[PDB]
Amino acid sequence: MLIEVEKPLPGVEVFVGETAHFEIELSEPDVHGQWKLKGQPLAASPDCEIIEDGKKHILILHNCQLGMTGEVSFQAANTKSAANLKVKELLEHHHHHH
Repeated sequence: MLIEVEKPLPGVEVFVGETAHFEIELSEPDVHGQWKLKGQPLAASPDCEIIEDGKKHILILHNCQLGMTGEVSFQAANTKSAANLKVKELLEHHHHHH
C-alpha cells in the first residue's frame, strides 16, 4: 500500500571532501526518487550523478565538506528518508607491522 524502504542507510561512511556513495532500496522499481542536500540547490547537480539500476538508486556526491558529520535527505516516491553521514579525515599515515 505505502512505499517502504527495503535497504535504508543506518550509517554511511565517506571521505572528507572526496566521494559520497549512497545506495538504497524501495522494493518498487516501478517508481523513482530524488536526492536533496542542504549544500546543493536540487538533485542531479552538475557535480553529481544519479543512476537508477532496477529498483535501487545510487547518488555520487563530490566534495562533501559539511563538517564532523553531514545529514543527507532522500525522497523516494513521496517518502521521507534521512541518514547520518560520517566524514573521515584524509590521513596518509603508515601502518608498519613493527
